[PDB]
Amino acid sequence: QLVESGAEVKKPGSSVKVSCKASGGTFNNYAISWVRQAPGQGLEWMGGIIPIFGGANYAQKFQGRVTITADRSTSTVYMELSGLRSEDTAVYYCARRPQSIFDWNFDLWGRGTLVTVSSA
Amino acid sequence: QLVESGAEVKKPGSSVKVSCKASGGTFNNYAISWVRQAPGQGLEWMGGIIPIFGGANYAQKFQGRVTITADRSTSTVYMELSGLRSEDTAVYYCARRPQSIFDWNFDLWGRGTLVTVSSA
Amino acid sequence: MRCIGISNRDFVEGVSGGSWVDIVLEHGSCVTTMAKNKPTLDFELIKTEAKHPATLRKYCIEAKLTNTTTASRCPTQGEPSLNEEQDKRFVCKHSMVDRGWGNGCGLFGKGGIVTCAMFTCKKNMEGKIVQPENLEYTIVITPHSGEENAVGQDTGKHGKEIKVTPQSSITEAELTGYGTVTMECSPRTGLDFNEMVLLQMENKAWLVHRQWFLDLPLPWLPGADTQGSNWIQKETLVTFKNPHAKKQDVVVLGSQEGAMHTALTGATEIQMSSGNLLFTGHLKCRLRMDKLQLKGMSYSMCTGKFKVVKEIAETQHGTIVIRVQYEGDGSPCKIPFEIMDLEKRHVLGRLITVNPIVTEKDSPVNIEAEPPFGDSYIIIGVEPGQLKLSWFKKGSSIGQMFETTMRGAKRMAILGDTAWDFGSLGGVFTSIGKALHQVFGAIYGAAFSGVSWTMKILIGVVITWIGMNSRSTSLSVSLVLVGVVTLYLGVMVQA
Amino acid sequence: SYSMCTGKFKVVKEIAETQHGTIVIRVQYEGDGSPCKIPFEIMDLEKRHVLGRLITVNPIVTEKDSPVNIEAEPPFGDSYIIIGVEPGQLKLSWFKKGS
Amino acid sequence: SVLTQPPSASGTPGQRVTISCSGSSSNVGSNYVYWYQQLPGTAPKLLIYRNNRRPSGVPDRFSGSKSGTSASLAISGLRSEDEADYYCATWDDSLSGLVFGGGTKLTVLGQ
Amino acid sequence: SVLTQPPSASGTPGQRVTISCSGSSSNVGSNYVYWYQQLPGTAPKLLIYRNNRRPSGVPDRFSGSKSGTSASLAISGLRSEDEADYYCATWDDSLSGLVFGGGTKLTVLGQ
Amino acid sequence: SVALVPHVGMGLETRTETWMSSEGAWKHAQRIETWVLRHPGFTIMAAILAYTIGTTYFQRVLIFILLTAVAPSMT
Ligand SMILES: *[C@@H]1O[C@H](CO)[C@@H](O)[C@H](O)[C@H]1NC(C)=O
Repeated sequence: QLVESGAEVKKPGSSVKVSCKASGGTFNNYAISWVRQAPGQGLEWMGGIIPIFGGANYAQKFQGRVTITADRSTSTVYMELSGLRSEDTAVYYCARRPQSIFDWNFDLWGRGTLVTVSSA
Repeated sequence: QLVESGAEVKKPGSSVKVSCKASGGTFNNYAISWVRQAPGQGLEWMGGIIPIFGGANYAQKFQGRVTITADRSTSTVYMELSGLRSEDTAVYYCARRPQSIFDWNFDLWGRGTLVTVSSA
Repeated sequence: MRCIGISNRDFVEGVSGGSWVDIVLEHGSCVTTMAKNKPTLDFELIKTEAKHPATLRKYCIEAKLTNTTTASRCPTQGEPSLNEEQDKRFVCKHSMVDRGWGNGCGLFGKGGIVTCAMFTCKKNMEGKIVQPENLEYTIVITPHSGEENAVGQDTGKHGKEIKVTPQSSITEAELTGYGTVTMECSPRTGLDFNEMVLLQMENKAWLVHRQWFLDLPLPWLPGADTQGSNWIQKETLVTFKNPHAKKQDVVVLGSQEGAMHTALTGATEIQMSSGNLLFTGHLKCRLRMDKLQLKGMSYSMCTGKFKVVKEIAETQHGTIVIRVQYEGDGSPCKIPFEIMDLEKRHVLGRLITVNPIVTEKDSPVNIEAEPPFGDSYIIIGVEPGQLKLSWFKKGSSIGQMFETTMRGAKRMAILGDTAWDFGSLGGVFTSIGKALHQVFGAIYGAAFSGVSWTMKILIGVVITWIGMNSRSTSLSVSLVLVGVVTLYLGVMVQA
Repeated sequence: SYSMCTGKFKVVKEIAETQHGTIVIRVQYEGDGSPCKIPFEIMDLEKRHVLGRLITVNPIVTEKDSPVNIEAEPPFGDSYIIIGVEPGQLKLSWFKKGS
Repeated sequence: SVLTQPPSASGTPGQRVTISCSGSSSNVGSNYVYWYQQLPGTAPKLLIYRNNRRPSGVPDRFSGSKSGTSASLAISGLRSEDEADYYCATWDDSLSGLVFGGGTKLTVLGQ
Repeated sequence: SVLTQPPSASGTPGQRVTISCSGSSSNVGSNYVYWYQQLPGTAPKLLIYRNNRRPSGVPDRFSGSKSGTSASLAISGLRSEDEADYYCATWDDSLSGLVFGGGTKLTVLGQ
Repeated sequence: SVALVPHVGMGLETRTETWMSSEGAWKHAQRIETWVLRHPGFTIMAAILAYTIGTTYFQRVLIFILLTAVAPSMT
């Protein structure tokens, strides 16, 4: 029930915005967070958003390099990463959770979006 | 004591008005309902009216498509159907029932008007 | 953690002989009920659905004029005749235009003129009505335990939703482990839907007063029309112009949606898009605790280490919530919890989440307590690894008294006479106070209906001044009291 | 010379108020001993007082599925219509607006 | 929803046959149930009115049954006359209209 | 502060294997633990939440084991399809953000 | 206009926030203040008339306030 933006290609030192659509029911009743999977590597947590409240929180890895926002008019959540580089090459995921301080069960997972950072 | 209108053959997209002429006693003492039976299909209730009171009520399927009215001067009841289509083809009946809100015992019927939506 | 952190939360304490207590449930508020030997429960009116509406009237907000026509009569020869003037679908007006040989007439003077135009509706607002027996109040009853609330917001095992309708005066909720709760709510007296209209303009709806809705100066349809072309007062949505008395013209006034939004200032917005359900109003309920027992009282006690996983959090209501995790054996047990002084001689505060237990020992338990004003120590567990967490509550009992008095005054200003039913036991004083409130509120609502808060304040000032400058000492006191109450209501109104 | 119904009644038509201060309610009977008296009372919330009088004196059920519509005059305050006996008893709230 | 009714019915002359019409709490069991016999090329005829009360027209052999949430029409003795489409009509409080059943064509053996 | 998980695990059909995920008190043992399986080229799936609870639709062969400061996951009735990368997700109070384990690529001798 | 008859004093307001409560609470006061600023001449006349129809400084002030409030409201 969660639609994420299609495959994208970028370049070093660039900004990429990753968009995830919502179902409206999970927009004002749940929370959304972003997890990045590097090529052939493990999961990584970047940040999360509660769309109705909208005060995002970020992992220390990406604090200052990412900005997560939710479009309440279109029930969409956006992930923007700036200052890209080779390391930032990975697939990006968005999932929804109960929006409770203690609940982090990502029952619905976005199909993911591939962001490739390369000199050419 | 209840006489209906003659056969009518119509065309798609038109409107058809059916006449049911009741007697004086049935006009001032009983209600009249409109039931249409599609070709090779079961009975369906379109609506009804208390001719003396004249407030018409319709099946939820026919809101904005069926108009039922009474002519107290000629003691007649009319059913008008808008947006005639292929599925609107059926025989139409006017039945006499008491005006209580609990009893729908049709002890009188007309003879049915065949609203043939076709070309002959 | 829902009734905790609503900021509109009331603690009703104790039951009466009979094990029933009276509570008024509001949509934006919460009621947590505590009785001796009874589990604490959280009550919340979370939805009011009105079913099977009937359109009472249809109003025109945006119209358009077409098929404009005019007719003229030479002076002294009577009135012009327009065939369109026989069709009520056409708005028309008569006037006078000076005529003469130049204008193509005969004699000179003021010749009658009638202009007509086809009035058509582009946008309308529909007012709907519902019978009080078609209202359905959804009330969520969650036992005030530390159990993890649910897998997610969608489906929660902890909360128990009961639907209250006028058809049945008694509703029962099976709270697994606590017995059953009996809600006997009065849906006929929360909102009087015989005096209220459900007005939806364009993907927005309001709960409005019926007479106000019928007094609107707009074109309207009866609501039984089904034709949608015969509007009653089309002149309110058009303007006829004869500036120099030589030509008559008609124009349409423009969309009245912004004007209707302004006119709807004091109404409460509701949802009518899907289901016709609203989230304003109260519900007086009699809560019967006859068959509510505590949960897990056959468990012995926890002999093991408790660790605080979330620091003690002070709630908006003078209560603290502690999240603790169990590390010992005998997984299902009763958490040893107490609030004592430094020397642990006395118990200083009471537990809100009565009879706390750890079920799985992996799932933490949110314990809520009400510590005393000042320094208190939350003792958790037995001495082998006993937790002792200090706390300071920033307040005073006199401040709490004043705040409770202000909260009760506000509730009376909002619920009127129904405020005496809140947390009430069938006492004589409460009944007589409610009767006096009903009489006084009837008089006051007769004297102040249809006035704004500024008018209320001015009237209160005038009345209090008259009382101050009153020869009678009893009249002075009575008038000053009435003026003070009027000033309070004017300040606390329009919310 | 009939015994109380001791069965379950169902309200097939909600309480409708007339313009004479009384109310009329339509109840069906799903129980045994069809020709029985209908246990109809109009009490307060605690069922400690009888507040109204049913002006359909001695309502009885001639047939099981045949509906019977009782007319009663409730009090001007809040009142409750109790139809039936302990198993499946119907408690109907009602409010009368006058004085 | 609508009163579910058995599309196919079969019987033999001299045999008692009944038709079952099952409705909801608002279709049947809360309102009277009326049964109609509709022969081909003719208007429906009221068989039993109220809750299974025979109008004077229908012979005593005709009768109907009503239950908590379902109704039935009883035929005392059978003939080829009972070979027709059968409908159970009852006011629905939720549907706010007279809703018939699906229609039961009763087939009488003997051909 | 970082969840530690074995890089890979192996098993045979019908022979369950256990995957361990150890972290500090702040990381695990003080917060719920979530286990995900990530098949190649597909988004991670939620196996268990609240340290032992399987979301509806998850086969009962999966068990959620939690300890004082470490957690373990086991797959009863091992099959060829269970081969995947397994991650343990748990918010850690320190670092104030959700943390993932290194992942475990379970190996099944299907060829 | 329909906007000249707001749904203000109907006695239906709950604890829930109404449609334009906060915005429209002080709109009347703002309108009166701006009108009195733009039309001082009528304010002096109203003060003089109130003082003439006096017999009490309470009556003077009440009449002055009522005149100043009605003048813009009357249109
Ligand atoms: C209004 O004018 C249009 C213009 O063609 C015409 O078609 C229509 O019939 C007119 N309506 C009436 C009621 O005369």
